[PDB]
Amino acid sequence: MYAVFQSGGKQHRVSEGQTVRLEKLDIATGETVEFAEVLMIANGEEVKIGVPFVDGGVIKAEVVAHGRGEKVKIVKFRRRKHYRKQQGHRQWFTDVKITGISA
Amino acid sequence: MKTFTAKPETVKRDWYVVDATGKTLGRLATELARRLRGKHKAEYTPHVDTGDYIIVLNADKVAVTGNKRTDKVYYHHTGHIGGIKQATFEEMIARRPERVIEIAVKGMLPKGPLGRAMFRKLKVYAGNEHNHAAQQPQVLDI
Amino acid sequence: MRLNTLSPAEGSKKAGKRLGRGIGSGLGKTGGRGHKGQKSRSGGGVRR
Amino acid sequence: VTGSGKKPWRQKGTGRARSGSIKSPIWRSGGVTFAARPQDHSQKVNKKMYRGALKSILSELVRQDRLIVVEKFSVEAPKTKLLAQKLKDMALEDVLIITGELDENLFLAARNLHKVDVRDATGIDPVSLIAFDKVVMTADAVKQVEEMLA
Amino acid sequence: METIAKHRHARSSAQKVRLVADLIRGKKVSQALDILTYTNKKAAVLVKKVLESAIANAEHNDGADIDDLKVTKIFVDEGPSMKRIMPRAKGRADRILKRTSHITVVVSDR
Amino acid sequence: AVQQNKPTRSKRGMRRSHDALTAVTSLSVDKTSGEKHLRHHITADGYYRGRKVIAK
Amino acid sequence: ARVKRGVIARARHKKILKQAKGYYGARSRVYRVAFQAVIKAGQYAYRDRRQRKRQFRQLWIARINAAARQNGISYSKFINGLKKASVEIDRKILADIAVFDKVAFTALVEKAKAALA
RNA sequence: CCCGGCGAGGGGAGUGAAAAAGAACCUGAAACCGUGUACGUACAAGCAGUGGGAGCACGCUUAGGCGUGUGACUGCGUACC
RNA sequence: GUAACGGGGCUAAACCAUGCACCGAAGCUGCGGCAGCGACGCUUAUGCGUUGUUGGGUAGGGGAGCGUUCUGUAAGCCUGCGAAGGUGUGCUGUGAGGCAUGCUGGAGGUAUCAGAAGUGCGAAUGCUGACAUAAGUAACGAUAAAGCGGGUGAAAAGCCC
Repeated sequence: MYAVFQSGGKQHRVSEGQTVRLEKLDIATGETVEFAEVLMIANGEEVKIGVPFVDGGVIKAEVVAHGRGEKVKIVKFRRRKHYRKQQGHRQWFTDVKITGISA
Repeated sequence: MKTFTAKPETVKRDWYVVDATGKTLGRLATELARRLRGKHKAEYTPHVDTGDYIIVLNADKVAVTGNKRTDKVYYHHTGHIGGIKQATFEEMIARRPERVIEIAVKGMLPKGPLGRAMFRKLKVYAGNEHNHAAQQPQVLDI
Repeated sequence: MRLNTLSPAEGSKKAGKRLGRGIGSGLGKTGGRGHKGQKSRSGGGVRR
Repeated sequence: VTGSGKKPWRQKGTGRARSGSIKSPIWRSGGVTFAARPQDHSQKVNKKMYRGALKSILSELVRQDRLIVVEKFSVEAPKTKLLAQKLKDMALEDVLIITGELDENLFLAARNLHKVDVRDATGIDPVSLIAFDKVVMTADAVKQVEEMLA
Repeated sequence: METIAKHRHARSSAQKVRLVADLIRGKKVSQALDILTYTNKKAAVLVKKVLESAIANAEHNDGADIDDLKVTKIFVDEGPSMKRIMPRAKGRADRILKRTSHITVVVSDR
Repeated sequence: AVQQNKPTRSKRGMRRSHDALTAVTSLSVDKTSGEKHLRHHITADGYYRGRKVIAK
Repeated sequence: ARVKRGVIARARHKKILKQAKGYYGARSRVYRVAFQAVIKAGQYAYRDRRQRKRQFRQLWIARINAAARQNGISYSKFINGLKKASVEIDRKILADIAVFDKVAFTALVEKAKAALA
């Protein structure tokens, strides 16, 4: 059974069995993550929603890796005006593995 | 952030025969184009359109409304000779009845590449030279 | 034991700015100093 | 370079390029374009600063526990084997030797090392003084280094 | 046993040789050497002595037969050049460049 | 009249797809000649359909 | 001293030309055309980081729109029904089950139709 | 020892630590023309790149939209000084 | 050459009147990562905490750093037990750069830091070198042309006899 949840301002789609990527936790591997900020549970058919991020039912997960991303480069440039500059960024993350969704 | 992502796999067409029932030229027309994109239904594809396989077969089930009997844009010409040549709304029905509906969906086609990617899914095969009854597709009235 | 291996105060190791080489510059290119003039090209003084 | 008399111009504006003298420095061997200089750089330093540097460096050799007095830092002969076997026995090789006296009997001896140096105590210069592992001197040189510093 | 024949400093350019060379490319040695014998072209005569030479040492020396060989590689690259003075209008003394090409035949077993 | 930019190597190879060099496009196996039979042509010993007709 | 220009252009070449692999023609082998190619790229790459989001949103709205028009009222009346029932952050990327089975949020849409014309 | 003029040029055999030291021999780029493999091109097209990406070879697909290389198709989009 | 609603299309899908909705930018905002610097808290040789406007940028100002050739410590130490150089990928840092490593390589190399410089090319209708290009395009040198037989010769559409 498929479901949608909130991790931060990043919004997250998931099924049962799925590995998903989210915003940095202080949490490390070997711990359990859970989101009760689940907005609905649906399969082919989206339910009726009275309160925002319904408190009924859970998404159980566990951390499987906390690390830091590899280095992408961002180029800042403007023609004719002779402007050229360069930046890097990596960003941290936490990967979670969904161990089950309620019914 | 990470999850399922849009693809050329998530695509649905199937075969439709559009037998309209006296619908006015443009309320047929804009629906034929719309479905030839798939905007009558879900896309989820930032790339080539999902479309449907559309046969037009009705040909002559068109009517008019307004003074667009003669004023309508179908004007065309060539560098070969000078002037303008023309065709009327009544001309376009009176010979090859397909033609009015065909160049109603023509002008809705996007850019260069995508408007061609749509075109290869549409079929008329000339006014009154039809053979698509041999398939018997999913019927459609409008 | 060592020699010439001193990391001195902030004035003895001074370099100011160098802008002449590399494309990414602020006085290397675009004339000498400004555009379509004397200091902006070869010259800049004749008299004191 | 030569080109005082010659130009690859002789009127042009039709043709190719806006360069027109053969002695130009951007040619392979016409010269160099970064400007020109002498690459030795004589520099004296002011007298209280120089002498007050040599005071810094002498304090440093003391904070590091390197200064020695010994009887007989030199033999009586130019012969390398007599000095070189006396300093090896005394565990005193690889040293900055400051002599208070200077002659050929010390300067032509102890030559059996790659690390051995001789300077005079009334002229001990700050580039010798900061290098080498230990400074051995004798009691006479130690006298004369003070006199160089005052 | 495997053989290289070259002819370096050969009178043709490599763009001009590749024309004939792709006609015999991968045809097997014995068949390729016949179709080329009955071509009455001077470029085709030029490659021929180098094709025959590749095959001829393989059937000898450290081996036998021809039918066991195949033409595994055949290529041409731009070698040196000789410069010549072409006659032209108003005494213009423009260069015309005579490209010598380095011609390589490889025969091997399959 | 001239150009605008230096040609690419894709350009050169496509232009030759229909303008490269061609020969006699093989020959047949023999039956009657001293040489190998040139397809539907007489040999230099002459025997094709019969006798030494060619002698040069 | 003389400097023969070194092993610094050798290291800079290997960086640029590596980023410039999969590029057509002279844009992989000629450093000038490469340098140019690399700049056009890094401009494209930073623009489409955002610009992807703007494009995908059109689709996210349009899968909601078809599903809702079969199930009653249209898309904009449905977002305002949802604003009325449950506030929400008003999700457009709301479901992957909007792409297949055009029946979804049907209870919410009938509610919305009653709440606005 | 093989092809050829008596030639041009190379290979094989044998030498040496090394011939990816073979005589212009030092290790060796790039422009420069061709081969070999992978994958792509017959409904298709704009600074040729980015975004999404069928697919196919290879990776126990990390089973978890995925990795490497390439890329139908297509959103969007005007080189650098 | 349709080709001012941008176009299809529209005679109500228009225009006008009233009003509502939605969508719609690196903006507004939340999330994760970070910059410099003010105010306050612990309170320091060295730091860390709360909070804050803030970070589109050329000319131009002012500071700092990298590596390259060379040097100084290099007087030492590693080395065919694989040094310089060449090159594909992976990692890593804001970036210049740096490092791991397969292939290549058969002797040289080394910081940190300070000092010297012919110091990074892609541009100056630049100088020199190798060598590419429209192209298998254009050219066939008073058409004192040439035939065919025999031959030199490894070979003869043009040669010699």
